[PDB]
Amino acid sequence: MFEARLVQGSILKKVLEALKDLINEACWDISSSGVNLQSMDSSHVSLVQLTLRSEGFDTYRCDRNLAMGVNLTSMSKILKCAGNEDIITLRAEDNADTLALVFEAPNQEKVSDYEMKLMDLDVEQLGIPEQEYSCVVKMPSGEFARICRDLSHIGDAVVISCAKDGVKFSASGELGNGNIKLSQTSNVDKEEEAVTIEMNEPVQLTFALRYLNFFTKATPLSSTVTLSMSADVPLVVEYKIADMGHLKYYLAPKIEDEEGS
Amino acid sequence: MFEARLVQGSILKKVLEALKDLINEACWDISSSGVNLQSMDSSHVSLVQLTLRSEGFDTYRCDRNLAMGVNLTSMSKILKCAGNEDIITLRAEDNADTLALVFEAPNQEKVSDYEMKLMDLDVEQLGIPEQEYSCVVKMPSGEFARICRDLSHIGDAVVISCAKDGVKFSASGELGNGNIKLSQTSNVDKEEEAVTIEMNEPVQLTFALRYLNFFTKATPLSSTVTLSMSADVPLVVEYKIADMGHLKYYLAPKIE
Amino acid sequence: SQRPKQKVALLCGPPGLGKTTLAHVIARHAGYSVVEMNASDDRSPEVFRTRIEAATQMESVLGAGGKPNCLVIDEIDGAPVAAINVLLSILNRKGLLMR
Amino acid sequence: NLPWVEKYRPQTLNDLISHQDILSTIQKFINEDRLPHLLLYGPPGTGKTSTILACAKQLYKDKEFGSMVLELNASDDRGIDIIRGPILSFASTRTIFKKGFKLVILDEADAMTQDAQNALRRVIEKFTENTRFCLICNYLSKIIPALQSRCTRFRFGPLTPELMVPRLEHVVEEEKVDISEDGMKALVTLSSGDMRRALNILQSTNMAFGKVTEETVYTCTGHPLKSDIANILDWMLNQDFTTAYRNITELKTLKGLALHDILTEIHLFVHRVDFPSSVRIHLLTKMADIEYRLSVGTNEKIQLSSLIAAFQVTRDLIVAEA
Amino acid sequence: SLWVDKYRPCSLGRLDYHKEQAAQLRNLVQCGDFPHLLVYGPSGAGKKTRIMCILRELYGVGVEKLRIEHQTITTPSKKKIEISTIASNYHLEVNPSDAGNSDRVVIQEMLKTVAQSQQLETNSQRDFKVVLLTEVDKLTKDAQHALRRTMEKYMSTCRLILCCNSTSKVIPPIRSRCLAVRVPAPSIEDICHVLSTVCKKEGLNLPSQLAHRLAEKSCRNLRKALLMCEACRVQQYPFTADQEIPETDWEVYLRETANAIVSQQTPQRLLEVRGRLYELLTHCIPPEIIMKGLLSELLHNCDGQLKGEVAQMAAYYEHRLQLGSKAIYHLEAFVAKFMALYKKFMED
Amino acid sequence: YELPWVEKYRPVKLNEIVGNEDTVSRLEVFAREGNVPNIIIAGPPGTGKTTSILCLARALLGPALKDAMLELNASNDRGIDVVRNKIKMFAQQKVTLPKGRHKIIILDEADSMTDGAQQALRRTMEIYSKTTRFALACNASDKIIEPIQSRCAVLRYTKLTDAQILTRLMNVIEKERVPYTDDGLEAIIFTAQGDMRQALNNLQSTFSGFGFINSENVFKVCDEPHPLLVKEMIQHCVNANIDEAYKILAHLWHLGYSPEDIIGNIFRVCKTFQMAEYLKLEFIKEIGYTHMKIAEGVNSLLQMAGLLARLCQKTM
Ligand SMILES: Nc1ncnc2c1ncn2[C@@H]1O[C@H](COP(=O)(O)OP(=O)(O)OP(O)(O)=S)[C@@H](O)[C@H]1O
Ligand SMILES: Nc1ncnc2c1ncn2[C@@H]1O[C@H](COP(=O)(O)OP(=O)(O)OP(O)(O)=S)[C@@H](O)[C@H]1O
Ligand SMILES: Nc1ncnc2c1ncn2[C@@H]1O[C@H](COP(=O)(O)OP(=O)(O)OP(O)(O)=S)[C@@H](O)[C@H]1O
Ligand SMILES: Nc1ncnc2c1ncn2[C@@H]1O[C@H](COP(=O)(O)OP(=O)(O)O)[C@@H](O)[C@H]1O
Ligand SMILES: [Mg+2]
Ligand SMILES: [Mg+2]
Ligand SMILES: [Mg+2]
Repeated sequence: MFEARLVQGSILKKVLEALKDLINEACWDISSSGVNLQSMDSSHVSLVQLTLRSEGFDTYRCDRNLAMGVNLTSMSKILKCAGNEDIITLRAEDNADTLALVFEAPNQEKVSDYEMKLMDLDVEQLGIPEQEYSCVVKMPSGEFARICRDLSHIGDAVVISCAKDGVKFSASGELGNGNIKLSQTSNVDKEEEAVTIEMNEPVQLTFALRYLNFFTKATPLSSTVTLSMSADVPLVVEYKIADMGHLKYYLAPKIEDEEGS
Repeated sequence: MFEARLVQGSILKKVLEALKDLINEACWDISSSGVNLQSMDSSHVSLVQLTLRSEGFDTYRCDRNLAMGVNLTSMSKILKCAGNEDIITLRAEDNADTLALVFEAPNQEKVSDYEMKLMDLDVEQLGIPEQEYSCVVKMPSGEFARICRDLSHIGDAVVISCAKDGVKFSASGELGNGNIKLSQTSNVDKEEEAVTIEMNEPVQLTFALRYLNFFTKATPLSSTVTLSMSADVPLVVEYKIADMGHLKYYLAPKIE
Repeated sequence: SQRPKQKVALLCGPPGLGKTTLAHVIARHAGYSVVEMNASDDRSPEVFRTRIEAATQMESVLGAGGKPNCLVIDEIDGAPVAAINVLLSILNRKGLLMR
Repeated sequence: NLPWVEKYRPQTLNDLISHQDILSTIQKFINEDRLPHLLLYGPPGTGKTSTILACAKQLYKDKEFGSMVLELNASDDRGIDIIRGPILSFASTRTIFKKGFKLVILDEADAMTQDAQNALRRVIEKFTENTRFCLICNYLSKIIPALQSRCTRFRFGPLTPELMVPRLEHVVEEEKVDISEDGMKALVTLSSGDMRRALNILQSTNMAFGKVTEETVYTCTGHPLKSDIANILDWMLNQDFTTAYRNITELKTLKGLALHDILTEIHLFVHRVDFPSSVRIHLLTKMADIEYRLSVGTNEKIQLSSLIAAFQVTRDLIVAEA
Repeated sequence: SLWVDKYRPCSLGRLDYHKEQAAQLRNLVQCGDFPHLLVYGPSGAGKKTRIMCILRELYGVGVEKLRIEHQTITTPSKKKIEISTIASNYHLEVNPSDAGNSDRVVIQEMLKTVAQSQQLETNSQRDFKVVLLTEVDKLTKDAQHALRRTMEKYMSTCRLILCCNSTSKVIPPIRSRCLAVRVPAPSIEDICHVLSTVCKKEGLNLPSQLAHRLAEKSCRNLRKALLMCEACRVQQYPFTADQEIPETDWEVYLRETANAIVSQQTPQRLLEVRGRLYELLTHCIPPEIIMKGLLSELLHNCDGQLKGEVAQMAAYYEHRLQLGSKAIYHLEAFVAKFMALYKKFMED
Repeated sequence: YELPWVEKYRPVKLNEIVGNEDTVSRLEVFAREGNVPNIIIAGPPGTGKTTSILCLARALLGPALKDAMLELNASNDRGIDVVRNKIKMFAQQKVTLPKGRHKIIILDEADSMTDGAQQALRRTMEIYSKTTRFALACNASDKIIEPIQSRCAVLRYTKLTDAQILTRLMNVIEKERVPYTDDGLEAIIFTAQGDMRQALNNLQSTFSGFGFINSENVFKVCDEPHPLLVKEMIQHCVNANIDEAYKILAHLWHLGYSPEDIIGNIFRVCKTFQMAEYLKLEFIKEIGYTHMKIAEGVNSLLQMAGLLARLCQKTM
């Protein structure tokens, strides 16, 4: 019997708008630790892991594990029914074809019941190993979103290089080149605007910009973004979803042919 | 070696927010007096001349006179990367296949180092002479954007008649007629909101509203616009860009 | 209204004879500044409409008149039918086509 | 429960049979890492998807299968859009986990236009060291020769009955069905070397008639027996036009047989008959004319009497030769 | 004004031939549930006369107030196709075969459009309205499949009257649900009857023998017979039995073509007759019509032991002309085979 | 991670291409001179149009190849906006180039482009010809419009004569020291059919597949109908024998061959068969008619039997 109450309501909306176009069907794996999600794109290039912990919910109780197939377009329309300050209570049965979301006003005046029909999907739980990264860079969310939004105009790819000066985002397209540098910032009045870089070895990898533009719609979830980059390791984009969980992305880098000219 | 540095970055954005829609491509000619742009549209009707002097740039260096052909739609995506208070510096070599634009943040957190490819083009110098205009109107620029966008729906052509009672903008079409009158305003708190009309002879002329709507994208360049019109010379729309340059639109008359 | 009864020319034939060369040198012979057009390059009705009332229906910006322009449309054999419809509606108007 | 075709998809390179050379060459390719792009072509239902899926599951674990294999086919819309969509985006990128080449499995690959084949062959050239394609197709002749000049082509061929019996015996052992000795012979003859039709027709006459004999599967499938074609050809070479025509139209109305199957079984019967050579040339010419004649949508009774007509000319010719 | 269409019948009782089919159609449209019609027969038999007569009997007075509308359609390729429509306030009439390969596009879109159109004051006039598909036989396969889809989905509100000739190329499953009305060509005596009527109205004294000549040279085609009568009136008002009938230029051109064939059996005469065949084909007349004319003017010359093989080769080259795409190769192959067989005939 | 032999043994200079000797020599004259005209190269696949255009562009430009050469291909989108923007502002750009060397737009597979793409192509190649030169590659000139072939110089590449295919094959084989039999190499010629990349891939494929290059190994890794069996089929159809050819037909049908490949190899063997010329014409017409029977959707064994019967009756 899946009852799960969430007081801050628009954070689930921002979680969904991060998954809005990047993925169309996904499976929710439900345990006593909480809500888990692991999916891939239709192109099988980008991996999305979403974890919502048990203690972040207001009243969470769950007797048995639930594998639950979801079309994110249907509840993309259904979570647009939710308000920004509304309380969201999720309810499902052990053998449900149904999903119930109740949207409650903060003054307990407006009550909303919404139903979604579920679909069966085959689940391949791809167990992500714990790997140490050569480079870990934490930077503002709006800054990274602006970085991909400017560099997607020049070309379709970015070359991201982490070295001792800092992090460099490069693009090369038919309009010309583009090279934006970021250095480690010693002193900011707030901890959410600083760029802080931890390193073992300088790395350099190329990434598609459609995927990063899809990734950086998760900007209002967290004020800081952790990019973990290394050689032979995917580009990990960790958003810490407050104290209730984390949203993690995995991008395979592109193939760069080596030319002597 | 050409190197021009500009502190108020957004004015170049205001400058090319309206140039990406009129002319798809443009020539910058560089001399020790400064940087000029005299260009024509594809259909031989509207001319633009933009002058940015060397005094209004804090660092200006022009060793030799240069001609660079810039695609004005390949540059606007190098333009939308700008912040509003960014510092813009432009460099090019004496044998420049490229054009470098370097941005810094107001707090200088990021250093952008864009570099676009130049282009080769047929070059013509069309010397505009010095002539007296029968009617000169100094008018607010935000109102000029408003008047052009409001007779945008009425028709496809405009008729301006400047006479002793003031200036009159008329548009006609299937939805009817839109006629407006602006008079010499006497007492305004600010000089930018005033209208100043200098007249020799009443002048009535006709032009196209699509190009006028293209002209009025330069409303954040200046708070005032000069309209200079006479019997046979084309209509002049003048935006005095800060204290450091001017932008100059010539629109040829329609035929009646 | 002093226009010819044949408003628009429709020279046709096989490739590579010199129709464009003949049209260019005749336009340069008859005191016209040449201006070109590819039709299916910009195949929407609106851009064709803008160029069809911009290349014609206008004076010249240079000096004391200068020289006028005559529109030379190439490759309208493969133009979409809305473009020829816009050209016909601008030809059959009785604000008036002059070039 | 499920039909027997989906329950016994060979999951192991051990379970499958009668494809041992394709097995040996592909495992030799995949152990030493010399596997090129593959183009698997043959008849339907001889196990093209099963061997490549078992090979991809042999290479990778289940916990890394989602990022190293992308499967597409013609159930999705196919053309110039999805070659510039998921396929090269999967092909041009690296692996999210570990290292190694990737796999694109494209089932029924002969259904795309030649523009899409040109886009895909350029995609195959551009990314090769990090992507190994697999195109499964029915007909080789629908594929441009440059694409066949990229990927090595493997012919599965027919499923011979002497290595088609024991898998049917295994599904007989696992699921108890009443099947006689003629059941295996009618299964390996009627399914035409396609084992997907074998396990579908086995379930059809198990659910339909319960017991599996020759008569049950021939009545459920609607195929004519050898005795039926012997009677048909005996009436055509024996009786006059009215009697033979009436006999065959009564038999065809009663048994529900179709003239295309009658034509095929009659053709496979003519070369058993020791006809004279000119008479056999006449018969094969007229019967090929009739089989093209049914393909447009003509009336079946008139072509039936045309077959009887050709056989009446032949019986007059053989008696005139005797 | 021509008398071919001026004295056209309006009511079903003033028909000159096929009175029993007229009474059957009158009692069919007298009651309700008027079904889908497939009218067929030879050219010039009077199918369209029966069709506007059926439209007169089905509706009130306003049945001949017709006008041309023009409707644009869009192919899957981005191209606009303008189609024509003959329409009234009670019915629709479309030729859908003018669009060659985009016939499925118009067959879907145009009848979807007129089906989605609502009959204004539908209680006053009748239950449904009718749609004519004038040239329907040369529509392709999936176009006729969309046609029977259109017949199935709007069976309550829109019934169709398909008019054609030679229904062999018309698909089976549209013939099952359509009532088949077959209009035969009028006989020699009925053609003489209507010629005598159209002459007796206009103050004329046509002899019976010349009416028999007009009927026998009209080849059972009433419009061509009335046009020959009109042209004979223009040529000479005193009508004699020995009158030169003004035959059409393409039939006498085919007669000159045939006598140019039978004159010589050499490749140079084959070049000349190929030029004549090109001149015939350039006038956009159908090559089956040319084939039929060549065989009709050819069988008046050849001997009785050679008509059968000539007729078989005529059917053979007409069929392969239908299978092919360019007519002149099959036509001149037929002419070359006839010349080879005739020179074998007189050579031995 | 070794590279395949199609890309490893690609020529790097213009004299290593054995396709069309006069056209290659004139291309080298234009490479040493500089003023290369607008060219289009047509022919069957594998003749080496791409390597000829690439080697011409390399020998022209040199170090400025990465900025003075735009390669547009079939795997990239080629819509109306692409020829409006990418090709146009490549042709409008400036590159510091020498006196004779010119910008090159390599338009590979130009027959697959739409009509409006070529409509936006034509003006560009006529106007900007002082700077950029178009080197088109294609398979069939019918899908390209006549004006583009008019403004270009058309270079017909022939299907390769088997001798130069042998010379390149000994070059590659001696570069690899791969053992061979002679008749297996002639089988590689027969599997090539004027497709030199197909010959290299089939040799590659076959050696990696099975050691010695012998007829059996190449005919095992290809699995086309065997030339000896189909040649004996056509020979049995020559002397009016339906039955002896039908054992070969049943051998090729119980081996699981599709009818399309059977009739294609029947035509390809009948192309070079030693028989009477008019008889060969009638045979080719009947094989073509049965091939339309196949292509329209009638792929039975009885269509092969009727083909055999018609070939038998046409030989008296
Ligand atoms: N008198 C001339 N002598 C030599 N070359 C000429 C002459 N006149 C024109 N040309 C050239 O030949 C070409 C003339 O053909 P075009 O006018 O460009 O093509 P076109 O005749 O319009 O046919 P299409 O359909 O456009 S390919 C141009 O390249 C001219 O430079
Ligand atoms: N060699 C084989 N050994 C055992 N079972 C086989 C063999 N070949 C086919 N099968 C069975 O046939 C079923 C269908 O196989 P598939 O690989 O899906 O057919 P296919 O070759 O892909 O042909 P398609 O998909 O219709 S083009 C499998 O699930 C197996 O149970
Ligand atoms: N004339 C030749 N001499 C030597 N090698 C050749 C020749 N032609 C082709 N090749 C080889 O075949 C490979 C493929 O040649 P390509 O030029 O790509 O074929 P193509 O002419 O482009 O035909 P397409 O593109 O498949 S239609 C090259 O990489 C060479 O290794
Ligand atoms: N009873 C009749 N009275 C007068 N004219 C008739 C009569 N029946 C038929 N006709 C004439 O015969 C011609 C037949 O033409 P039409 O109806 O178009 O037949 P089809 O559609 O087969 O060509 C018409 O022009 C019509 O004038
Ligand atoms: Mg032209
Ligand atoms: Mg399968
Ligand atoms: Mg190529």
